Amino acid sequence: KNHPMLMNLLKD
Amino acid sequence: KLSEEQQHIIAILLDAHHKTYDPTYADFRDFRPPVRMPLSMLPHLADLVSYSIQKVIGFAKMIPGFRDLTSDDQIVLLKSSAIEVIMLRSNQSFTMDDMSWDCGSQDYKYDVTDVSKAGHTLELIEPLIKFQVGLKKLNLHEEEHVLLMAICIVSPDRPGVQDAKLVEAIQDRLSNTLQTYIRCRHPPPGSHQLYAKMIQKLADLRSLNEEHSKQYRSLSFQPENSMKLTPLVLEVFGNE
Ligand SMILES: C=C1[C@H](O)CC(=C/C=C2\CCC[C@]3(C)/C(=C(/C)CCCC(C)(C)O)CC[C@@H]23)C[C@H]1O
Repeated sequence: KNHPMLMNLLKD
Repeated sequence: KLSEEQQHIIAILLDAHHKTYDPTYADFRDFRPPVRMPLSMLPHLADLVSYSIQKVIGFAKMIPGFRDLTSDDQIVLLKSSAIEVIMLRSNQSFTMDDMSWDCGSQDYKYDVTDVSKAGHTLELIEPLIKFQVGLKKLNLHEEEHVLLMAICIVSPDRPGVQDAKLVEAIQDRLSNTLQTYIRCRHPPPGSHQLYAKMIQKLADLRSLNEEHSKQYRSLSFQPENSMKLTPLVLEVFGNE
């Protein structure tokens, strides 16, 4: 899907 | 009694909510200004929603067990639940005094007409207001409020969920915490069928999510409207 922003915000 | 693990879960969710929900709404000054005088309220409300998504993510990452999920499943749950959690968390600013979301100043008080000026119709807004009133009327403890948001997010039946068994396992731990909390800490009469009423609110949210998705799809299809959205909103809700 590619969700780079959501992915970024989910990061630890 | 609440077990020590259940007390732990509640403490963590309360803290997570306090860290992600500023009841002074100080950051709203950073948003594109509201205009009331088309779709004049779309820039402001798109920025409110974008900001709210960021906050919902910050809360979700703190839900005990959420970290044990794959990032794929974390993504599916957040994408599907974002609008519902924004609807839930908004109950804190909602007031039945005049059926509006009152975030501290006239500029930041949103009524039915403001929402329709972001591209939405009564087909969504009428049930949305009825949801807000019904939710207010439950007079939830903050403890119950934060558990309900957490249960909302960790829902195993969201489309695209891979490890449903693990999502269900995490949700059961929260659900059981909430039922025990009600039994031990919410006195009668307010506690009457309170868990079943809370779960019905989750059902109402699914219908609101569906109708929002439909109206957003139609809104965002117009390139002049999608120009007014943010990159995060487009990523989470859709980019035509
Ligand atoms: C910080 C807060 C404050 O409690 C203020 C908030 C109010 C929430 C509102 C009032 C404004 C309209 C809101 C955001 C709403 C909508 C479905 C409008 C969505 C607009 C769009 C994203 C373009 O579809 C559903 C929930 C509605 C959001 C919340 O996260």
